[PDB]
Amino acid sequence: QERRALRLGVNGLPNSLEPVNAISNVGPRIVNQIFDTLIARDFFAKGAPGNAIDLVPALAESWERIDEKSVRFKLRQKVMFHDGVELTADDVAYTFSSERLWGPEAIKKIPLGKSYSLDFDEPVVEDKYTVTLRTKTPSYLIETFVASWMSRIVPKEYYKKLGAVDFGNKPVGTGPYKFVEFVAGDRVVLEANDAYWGPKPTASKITYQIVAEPATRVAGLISGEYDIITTLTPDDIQLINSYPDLETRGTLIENFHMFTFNMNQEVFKDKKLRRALALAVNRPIMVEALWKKQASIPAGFNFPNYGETFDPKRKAMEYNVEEAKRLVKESGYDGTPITYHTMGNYYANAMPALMMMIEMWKQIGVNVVMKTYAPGSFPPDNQTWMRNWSNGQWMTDAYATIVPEFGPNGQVQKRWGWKAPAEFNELCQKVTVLPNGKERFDAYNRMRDIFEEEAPAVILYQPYDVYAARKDVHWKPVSFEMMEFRNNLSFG
Ligand SMILES: *O[C@@H]1[C@@H](O)[C@@H](O[C@]2(CO)O[C@H](CO)[C@@H](O)[C@@H]2O)O[C@H](CO)[C@H]1O
Repeated sequence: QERRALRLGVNGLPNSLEPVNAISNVGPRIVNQIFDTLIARDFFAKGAPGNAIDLVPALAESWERIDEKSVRFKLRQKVMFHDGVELTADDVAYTFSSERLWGPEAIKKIPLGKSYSLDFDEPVVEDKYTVTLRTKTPSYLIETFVASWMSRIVPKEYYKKLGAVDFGNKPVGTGPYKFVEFVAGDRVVLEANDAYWGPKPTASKITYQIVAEPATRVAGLISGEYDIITTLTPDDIQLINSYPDLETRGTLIENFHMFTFNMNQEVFKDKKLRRALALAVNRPIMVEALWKKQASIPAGFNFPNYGETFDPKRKAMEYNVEEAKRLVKESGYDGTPITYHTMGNYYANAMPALMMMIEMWKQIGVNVVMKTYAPGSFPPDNQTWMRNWSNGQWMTDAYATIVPEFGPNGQVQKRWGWKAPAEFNELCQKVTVLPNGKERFDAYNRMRDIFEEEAPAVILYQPYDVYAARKDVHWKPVSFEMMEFRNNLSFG
């Protein structure tokens, strides 16, 4: 009798298991198993229900902040990567290097590495088990960055030999499960790493099988094909819970769903029609109709996980149908249909939400039409106008995701053409280097106000992430877009 193999029915798969390129709603549930970070979040600290904020040692046994721009890490000794190579400071230095991650040479290998990274200087290797991470300018975000999904540790020699692309198809990490196979757009299979330095894996094997249609995914749990299924909606809860051997398990996660624009298109170069579309979205009626009250509507680009830079005083985002109609008229919009691209229901409630917004927009005089696209076939940028997206809020600080995504160095401005006000970009630079205080707090509030004025994206809500599982598979969700199995997976 060997350990049970775990069968997962998932909404989607990443195109690469290179851990930075796998950042998405579907990559972390896999790369969290293959790799470790220096510091890890313990969502279950002191009995919490999967939402604790505590950081604990992981690949680093201890660490110390030296000054405003450096942190020294002492590494756990005798940790082995899946191919046997011992983890050393040289691997950590390479993970956070100019070459691999944030320098100009990393642009083709990890396209978002520089824009999502801090203003890093080269790491300093002090000895085989001691490494210092540094920024060129002050950064009080080194610790939260190192605990995050940007900071999974890769093996220097193996990664350099294969290159980022081939490493992404045959990954080697220090994590509790090791790579077996990756069939693009179909499945990922991992196996127990019984040499793991931490809590030993409890499943013999893990299979991530794509089941893009949620109804088929629910039928596969009912029939006994899957142990756990992902990305359901609250409308599936009553049916699943009627089965005595199945149950749903859900939690609000530190992510928001949104829609955004290709601002290289003429109709979206100016803010007026973006604002008109934002002002016509009735979020509470969408939360009632599609989420059974379980989703949460934030007061702007502002979330409690930001800690000292969360503002609980902020007003709700605006809803004004009559001001929206007047903006449609002033924009010169001529009635032509505007497309909105969606990858089916990769996002829970994506197509039901869009159908509701299409009617809301018809009532303001804007004609929007759904265009679907297949997994791994994202349209050419110049064929897209509106599209859905999401952002995981990956730091204990407001820096992420407004600055990495929407800042002067980010993709919304550089790729998608948002001509941000100069004041917004000046504030992004200030919050990057400032320590917490009134100046920094007020700068984030001004950035949030400009974001709502400009509408380069429209925040909808934080999703209630719904899984379903067999009652004999013990596993709790966490408040983030990943699955955790360390000390959180057992059978019987
Ligand atoms: O939020 C998703 C984005 O991260 C991105 O995701 C994938 C995941 O591997 O990343 C590549 C591009 O880096 C993309 O082709 C894959 O789907 O895009 C999707 C689709 O827009 C986002 O939903």
